[PDB]
Amino acid sequence: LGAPQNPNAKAAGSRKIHFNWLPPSGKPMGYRVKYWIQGDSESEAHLLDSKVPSVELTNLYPYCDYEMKVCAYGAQGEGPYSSLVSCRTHQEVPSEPGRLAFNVVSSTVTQLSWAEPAETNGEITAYEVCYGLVNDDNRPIGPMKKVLVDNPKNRMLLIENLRESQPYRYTVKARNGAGWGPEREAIINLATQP
Amino acid sequence: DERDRVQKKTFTKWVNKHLIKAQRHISDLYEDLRDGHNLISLLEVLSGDSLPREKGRMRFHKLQNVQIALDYLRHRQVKLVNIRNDDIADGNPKLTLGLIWTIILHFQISDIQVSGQSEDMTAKEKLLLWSQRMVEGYQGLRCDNFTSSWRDGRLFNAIIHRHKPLLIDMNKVYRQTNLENLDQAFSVAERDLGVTRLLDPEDVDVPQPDEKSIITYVSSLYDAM
Repeated sequence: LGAPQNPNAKAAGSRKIHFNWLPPSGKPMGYRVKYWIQGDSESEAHLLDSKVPSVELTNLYPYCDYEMKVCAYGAQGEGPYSSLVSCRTHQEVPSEPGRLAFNVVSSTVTQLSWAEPAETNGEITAYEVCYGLVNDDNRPIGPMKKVLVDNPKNRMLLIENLRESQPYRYTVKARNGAGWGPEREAIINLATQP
Repeated sequence: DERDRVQKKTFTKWVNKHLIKAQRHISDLYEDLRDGHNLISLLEVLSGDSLPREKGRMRFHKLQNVQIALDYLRHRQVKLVNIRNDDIADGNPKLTLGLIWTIILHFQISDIQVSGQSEDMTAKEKLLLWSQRMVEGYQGLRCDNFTSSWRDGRLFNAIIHRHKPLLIDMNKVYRQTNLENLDQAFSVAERDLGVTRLLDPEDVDVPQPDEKSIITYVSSLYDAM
């Protein structure tokens, strides 16, 4: 019942990683792989029955640390578990930002406020706000006015000098190392608003 | 924005004060609350009651964690408008600030009681009446709003001196700067009245000081009297 030395594991996609290791010597009919999130229990891990010295893990959380280990069972049974490997999955496009909440100041001035994306998938580096004129059918009138937020820390944005009683479209997107993400959009007319 | 930061500061120092019994402390209001564990501690202390806590780390866990805090407020008849579990657990600052204000309004501005009440007035008006009534006999002093009235800090030194004249020399606060009035009042209120320095003078000596931050400090000034 030899132990499988020299394993190396890397990422293969944004939601899957690849575990390989050099075979031992003895009587392994099939393999078993223990794998869990770095910071989680040892016994509470996911186990995946393999017959070949290689696996492709799935439903892994992007930008999350993983630990794993593989044993070998056969004509005698399970042997020793290999050296513990540690792999972190790739980043991914963040989700839509939080609810678009306004704070009405004047008929031409507002205070835009959103929450950080539901699932970050990495570290959000920046956001983007775009606003502009619109009709009743969500069909913009003219170009959007995209304003790159400076740092991801601030979710507050002030907006002044606007047409009164005119509906506006606002959009917010999230950028993380993997790139941009789906947007959150709100149509708001400061007249109807409190 | 920079306009908002002063209120963010004041709420943070307020929450921290009541926290320390629960030996945790906030460094940033918009992040350290998202998990709800700090929120529940604030309610566990401000009422004495014992509230439950999930211990998971999934979004569902913090979402279910914070809903417990909101429900103890809902069950206590407190009116929460436009605030969702989806709102706080990700830290939408305005709605986080909004919640913390609600808590301050419920727990520290409800049992306001002054002579000559009309039992219709809001909590604010009562404290605004209480403010006016204390500074009643002082000269050249009116307290008409929780904004531009307190800029000089003269109102602060009166509310103190009315209580305890052994600590304020009123003639001096009339002549010296708005800062000197603010700082001396704040130090006096801490060393001798046991109130916490929720406001820094620099934040107050501006044209339109944050009303909400003012109301919070005068509320902290009423507990001690």
